[PDB]
Amino acid sequence: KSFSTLFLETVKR
Amino acid sequence: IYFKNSENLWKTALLAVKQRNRGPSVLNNSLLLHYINCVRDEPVLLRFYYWLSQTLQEECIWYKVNNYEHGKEFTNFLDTIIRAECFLQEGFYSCEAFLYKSLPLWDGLCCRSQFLQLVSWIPFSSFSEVKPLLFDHLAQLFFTSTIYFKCSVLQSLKELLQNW
Amino acid sequence: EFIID
Amino acid sequence: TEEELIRECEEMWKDMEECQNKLSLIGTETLTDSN
Amino acid sequence: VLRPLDKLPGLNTATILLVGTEDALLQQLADSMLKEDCASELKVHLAKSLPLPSSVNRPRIDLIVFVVNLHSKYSLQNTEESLRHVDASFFLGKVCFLATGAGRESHCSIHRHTVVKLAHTYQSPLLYCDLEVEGFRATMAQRLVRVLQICAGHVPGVSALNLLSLLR
Amino acid sequence: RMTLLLRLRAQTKQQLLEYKSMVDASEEKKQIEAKIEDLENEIEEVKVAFEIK
Amino acid sequence: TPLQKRLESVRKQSSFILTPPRRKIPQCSQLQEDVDPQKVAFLLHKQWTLYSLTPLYKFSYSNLKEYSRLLNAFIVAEKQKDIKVIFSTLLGMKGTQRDPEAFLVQIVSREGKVLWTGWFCCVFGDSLLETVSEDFTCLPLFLANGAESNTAIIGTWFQKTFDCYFSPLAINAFNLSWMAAMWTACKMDHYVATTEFLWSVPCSPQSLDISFAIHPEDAKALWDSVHKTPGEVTQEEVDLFMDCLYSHFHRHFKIHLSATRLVRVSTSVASAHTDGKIKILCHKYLIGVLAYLTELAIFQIE
Amino acid sequence: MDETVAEFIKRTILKIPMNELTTILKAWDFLSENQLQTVNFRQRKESVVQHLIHLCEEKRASISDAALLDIIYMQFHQHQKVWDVFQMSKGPGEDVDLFDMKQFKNSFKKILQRALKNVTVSFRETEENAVWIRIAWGTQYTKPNQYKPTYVVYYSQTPYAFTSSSMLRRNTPLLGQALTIASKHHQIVKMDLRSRYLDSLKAIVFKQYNQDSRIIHENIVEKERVQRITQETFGDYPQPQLEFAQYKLETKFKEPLRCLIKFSSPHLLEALKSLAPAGIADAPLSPLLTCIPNKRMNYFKIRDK
Repeated sequence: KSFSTLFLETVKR
Repeated sequence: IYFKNSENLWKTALLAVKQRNRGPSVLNNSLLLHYINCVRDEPVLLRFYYWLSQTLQEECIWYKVNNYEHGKEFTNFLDTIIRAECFLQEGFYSCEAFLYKSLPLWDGLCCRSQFLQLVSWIPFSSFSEVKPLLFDHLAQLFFTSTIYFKCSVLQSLKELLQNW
Repeated sequence: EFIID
Repeated sequence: TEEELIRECEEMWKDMEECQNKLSLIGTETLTDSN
Repeated sequence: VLRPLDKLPGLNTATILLVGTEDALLQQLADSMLKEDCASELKVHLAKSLPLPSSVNRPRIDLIVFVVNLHSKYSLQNTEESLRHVDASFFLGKVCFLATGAGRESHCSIHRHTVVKLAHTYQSPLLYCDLEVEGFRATMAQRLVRVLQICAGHVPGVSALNLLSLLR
Repeated sequence: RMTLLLRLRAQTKQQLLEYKSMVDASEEKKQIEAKIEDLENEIEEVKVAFEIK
Repeated sequence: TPLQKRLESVRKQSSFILTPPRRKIPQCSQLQEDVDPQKVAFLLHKQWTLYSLTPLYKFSYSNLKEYSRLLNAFIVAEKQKDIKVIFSTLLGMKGTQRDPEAFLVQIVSREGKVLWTGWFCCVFGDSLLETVSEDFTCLPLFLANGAESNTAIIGTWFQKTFDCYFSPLAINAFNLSWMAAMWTACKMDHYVATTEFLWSVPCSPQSLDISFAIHPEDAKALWDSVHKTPGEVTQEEVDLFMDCLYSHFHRHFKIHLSATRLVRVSTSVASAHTDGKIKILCHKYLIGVLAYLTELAIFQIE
Repeated sequence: MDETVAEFIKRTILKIPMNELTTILKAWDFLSENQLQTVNFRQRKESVVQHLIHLCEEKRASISDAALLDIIYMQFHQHQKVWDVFQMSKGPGEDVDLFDMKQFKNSFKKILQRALKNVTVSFRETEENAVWIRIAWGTQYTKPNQYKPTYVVYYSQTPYAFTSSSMLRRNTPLLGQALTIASKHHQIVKMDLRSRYLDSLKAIVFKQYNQDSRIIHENIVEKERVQRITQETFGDYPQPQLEFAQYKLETKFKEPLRCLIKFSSPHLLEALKSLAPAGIADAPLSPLLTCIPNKRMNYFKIRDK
């Protein structure tokens, strides 16, 4: 939703 | 059998004799390909159109049953086709008629170096009549394939420009 | 058939 | 480094969401027949 | 009715959606779509009819490839029965028409003109292939990924809209 | 993690462009022989627009 | 004019301009001029393996006996690797007066035990007629009934002596459904055989086939349901006949025949296969059945 | 060593393939263990068919076991000459307490030679309790025709007696006639199972047959249901019909409409099972085909409803 880390950090890849 | 001789024992003697004397339908014919190079006649390029079309169809249907070992005689037949076109210096009228038929079905790598050398040998046509037939499928494939097909088409069309 | 024979 | 580019990236993600809800209100899901 | 931009994209996710009646060829094409290790997280979706039962959390479909089996008229009539559940904004870049079975040309219950007329009357690319053979899948599946990175916006120069202007 | 972040930024700079183009198309509210001629005119003036870009 | 015209023909065919053709219903063909009743009736109820034959170079319908001798001396030569070969012009198996006259090639074995009776014809084939030169006698069709061993040897002799080539004609399920629809659309009487459509589902482990063998009158009253424009059959009408078959098969068996492919369409006019062993010619509509077959062999040629 | 007996033996010997010479020839017992070593089985076909026929020339072969050799040939080649299935039915009363093999071989031969006086009826009671009759037909005017016999596998106490559908002459109402008189039944009824696989007919009539993380399949809830209905109409190991399961219409198109649907597969019931999962068929595949073994008959005779 907020992206930021909530999307990028969750996909560590 | 075929020049099968019992003279093999005499052939050693015939080998010494030779040493002593020293001491004292048209693709696989380069000497006849020059003839058809010199005639743009009908009864010669129509028998050729018909053999070439029925060989680029039967041997291409042959792909649809093996596709593995048939990709070395058809490929080596397309190579002779391309060599004959390079010698004769005009695109065979059965090779654009086969390219127009088999380009929409064509993938990127199936006889890539051979299909994209037949594209180079194409009779000079108006772009409004050759782009939809061929260049609209060498762009449908150009934009969906890797750099090694984009470079193999820009090389194909680089030779096509030279031939045109 | 509509299971007629 | 990451903190600077991510600010722009998430701002334009906010714009992405704003334009998606804008596309969520037009909501025609317009159909296409054989014509 | 599916929409191209109802859902936000992922991060590196390019999620195609193959639509075809036969699912063996769809599964083989999806296996070939992920055999190569691309730079995009390809979440391939399979289907039979685009109605696509309404399940939320479905990703932003960046491509729909109407696999039209030319051997079977069902795979066509179901395709036109699935084309009436698509956006007019979906046919611009994010719609391809795979025509499997073509080239064999002896099993084709559909003339290859009918499929090209179908794909030209919806103004979308029509990519021919033969899904029953792996040698023509792995070279066509890599075409559906390079199309997918175009429509999903992964190549940062070419839009989905720019795609059909290149494949016209 | 930064090269991947740059890939993300390049992807979302373009997905945002797609979203904005659709939003403007829906904001906006015949000669089919020329409906593709003023359409090919776009991809020659779009082409100049995002070629110099 | 002589070659570039074929180039343009190929270009147009590959261009794929809209081709749902409003083909005329096969018309009751009165047996024209001199068609040998015994010979023609001999060719009717005999299963022809369809081939697409490229034009015969330097062919002449005057030198029949010497070609027969050369082919007979070659047939028995392949046995070396009892047989008579009689080339026989048919005089009436042509659509237009400018078409090349159809000629037979029969492997006759003491008595008239015709082993092979191969057959070359060009009927309503003026799309390849106006593209060959004068030296080529274009016969797009080749119809061999005998064993494939003799066919694939006389074909080699013809390739060697006329530069003509035999691609085995394969009627796809599209053309098979087409000819199925127009052959139930004829004005025939006393239907010889039931209108059977042999389907073949595309199963990978199994090879199931289906024989939708309609009563020939019930397939006519069913066609009249989907026949609206007279004289011509539309691809919409053909597909509606096939879809009435589909929705009357799935209504019972709940399996989609549209998901299958035609392999054979038996009709009171003419039976027709896909793999090549196609033309059974029950009724004497054959100047139109062979017209379709030549215009389909021209497609494979060009 | 007779007319149409030595020649019949010769004609039925080369039919069998090279592998199963010993297996078939041990069964009919004309060649005792001593005689098997005289013929060398591994050289050629015409050598074995000539020395084997000589071994019964010295054995003075008769049609009674010459037909028996054809019987054992058919027991290993029952998957040809597509079999009919007859169904007997007694009235109200007790069972057949005396189905003697001697009495049945007598009560079949007597009734069959009562009208078809020139026949060579040869029974061979098999170890699975299934009397394997073979009848070489021919009217009184002609000799018994052993060229095309009509093998009848009457399962010993069962109402059902499979019959090789060879010609279906005027004898097929007498073949059932003597079958229902020898076995103490009353009515013969061809149940309309006509399949080439006898071991598959036996199961059907006696009901002895069943006794990636990235690829997101959107229609997974539908494919699972398709598999469920396929696994609820075709439970496990569908038997091979391999027969033209005719469907002769008399149905109004939704006055009537006639066609003669014939399913032709090398393995029919396993092809229909692989139709719905393959997308050719709907998930609730019609009872119309799934109840082919459940109805024990594939040339139906019921009407619209």
